Amino acid sequence: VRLDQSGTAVKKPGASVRVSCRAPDSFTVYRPRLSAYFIGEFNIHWLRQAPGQGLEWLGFVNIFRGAVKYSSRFQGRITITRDTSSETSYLDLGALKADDTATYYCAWDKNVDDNPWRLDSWGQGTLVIVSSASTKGPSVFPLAPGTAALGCLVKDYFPEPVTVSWNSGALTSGVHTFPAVLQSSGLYSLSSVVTVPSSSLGTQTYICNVNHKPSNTKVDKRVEPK
Amino acid sequence: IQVTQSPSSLSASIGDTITVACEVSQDVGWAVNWYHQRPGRPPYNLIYTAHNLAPGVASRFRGSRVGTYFTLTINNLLPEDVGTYYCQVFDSFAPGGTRVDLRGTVAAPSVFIFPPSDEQLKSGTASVVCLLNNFYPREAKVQWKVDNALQSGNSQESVTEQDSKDSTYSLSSTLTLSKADYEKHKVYACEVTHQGLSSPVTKSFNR
Repeated sequence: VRLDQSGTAVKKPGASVRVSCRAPDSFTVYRPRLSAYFIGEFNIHWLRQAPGQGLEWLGFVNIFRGAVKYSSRFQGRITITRDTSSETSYLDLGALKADDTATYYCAWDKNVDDNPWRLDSWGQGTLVIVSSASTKGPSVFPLAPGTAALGCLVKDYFPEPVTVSWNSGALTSGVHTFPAVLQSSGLYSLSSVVTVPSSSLGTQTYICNVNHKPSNTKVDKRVEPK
Repeated sequence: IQVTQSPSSLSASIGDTITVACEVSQDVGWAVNWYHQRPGRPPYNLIYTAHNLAPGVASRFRGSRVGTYFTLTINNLLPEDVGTYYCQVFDSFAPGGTRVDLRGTVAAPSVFIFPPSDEQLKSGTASVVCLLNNFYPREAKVQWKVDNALQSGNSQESVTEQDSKDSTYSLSSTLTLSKADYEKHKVYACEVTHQGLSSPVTKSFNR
């Protein structure tokens, strides 16, 4: 089944988030005796994955009457509901912690007794970011240079993501843009590098194009040998 | 119910047969499900109830049960099989999954070191960056030294996904120092250990 989720949420610790999941045309089942489609008995599950980690189950709602089961790790700050007219489930997670930062997934369960907890379809995920930090654009520093390496250090921004291209996208061979790391400051940092012929360093211009959409920050940083 | 998977990671050549195991702390009948997650994608269901292939999953995947010991076997491994495999019992997932990548040619990293920029230094903080380029396997060790003193706790590192054409990885490590500390020392070095190196490689500069 097709599952559509709401967009990225950025929250302060202690705040609440509502993540939405819609399953268009999947809540009902044709029932010959009624000669019509009627609400089924499916489960919609909510799970999450923190950066670099495995999967964690949070809870489910049964769509027939809204019965729920929740992980005891979240009891007291989690509610899962469903709206049968819009074929949507809501995950409400309250009192948010920094370690609630994760991609949240809804997943579909046909609720067949012979196949327990089969999560047969998954949403694309919703990024939920929980931090004390405020939106901040990066500072972009050069990593200055047979083969030479050069790059850009994209430091101290919030939240994710940053994108980087080289020479407005004309330079792609040899480019590596690394995953960001979350620094102890609560701000992110990443590096992008490219390997080029050493003989080109004085003649070809190299510009890293850094884009940080959350702060409307665009930087085109010329990287010259020191 | 505790669920454990092994190995945590494995490398395989195209065409190989590989096996991932999922051990459950008590009898749960056949109620183990398997999921595959490609890099940057959502998980999807691979096998359900120990041995049933999910719709559209290739027959070279096989799930089996021996008591509390469950296996996922992948025959004729293909590049599309790269990613992480997760097993599930009811509400329990294992910690960590099993990361599968392709076995490339063993290749030592090309190493580069970058001093902090003077523009950064005006801010009171210094970042030193060490690049390990185009190496295989993914396991690598970076040790920072400052005037020959082994650094600990003040670096972070990040690794690319496996390259689609040459199966290599790259790694970037950042050493973070105060400006005051940076200017008290002369020799900044990153020492790299890797299977493709007979002895560690050190790249350095003098401030």
